Amino acid sequence: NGYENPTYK
Amino acid sequence: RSEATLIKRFKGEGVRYKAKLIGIDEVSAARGDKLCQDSMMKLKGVVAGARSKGEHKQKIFLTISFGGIKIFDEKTGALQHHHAVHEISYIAKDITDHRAFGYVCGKEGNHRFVAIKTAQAAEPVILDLRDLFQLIYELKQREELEKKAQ
Ligand SMILES: O=P(O)(O)O[C@@H]1[C@H](O)[C@H](O)[C@@H](OP(=O)(O)O)[C@H](OP(=O)(O)O)[C@H]1O
Repeated sequence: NGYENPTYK
Repeated sequence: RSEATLIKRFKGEGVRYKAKLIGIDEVSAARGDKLCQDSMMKLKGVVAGARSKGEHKQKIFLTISFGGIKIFDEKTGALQHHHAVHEISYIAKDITDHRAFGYVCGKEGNHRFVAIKTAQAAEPVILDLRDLFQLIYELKQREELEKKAQ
């Protein structure tokens, strides 16, 4: 699966 | 995975990876598997059609570090793309291809999906990215609880 970046923004 | 060893691993130039640039595409969301699964196929297809004209993907090498993701042209060594960690929102591998992955760059309303074909498996790159993101989050919390506990 994919992984989103917790520090995005 | 010791925070200390992991910090040494991404320090400075960080890890290097030989790969080819499949392409860059403008997308609408900052995340989502299907959306980021579709865009990969669209780019590979553009590439596939180009093979008939003797086209070839640009050979590159990329680095994973505290500077985020950087793409350097293999031939001239020139830095062509520098995507800071805070600008990266989603990481996604390619299910039907173990040697390709992508990620979305950009601020709200101006996203881009970058597709890469790695020389070796894309697994180690996705992993490094994962750890680097988590690391930065942790160091950011701790180094905030401290400044706020001043
Ligand atoms: O053997 P053929 O029929 O020439 O086809 C090549 C083969 O599929 C290589 O694996 C591929 O490199 P990657 O695996 O890194 O894509 C290369 O792409 P390129 O021409 O874009 O380098 C193709 O041209």
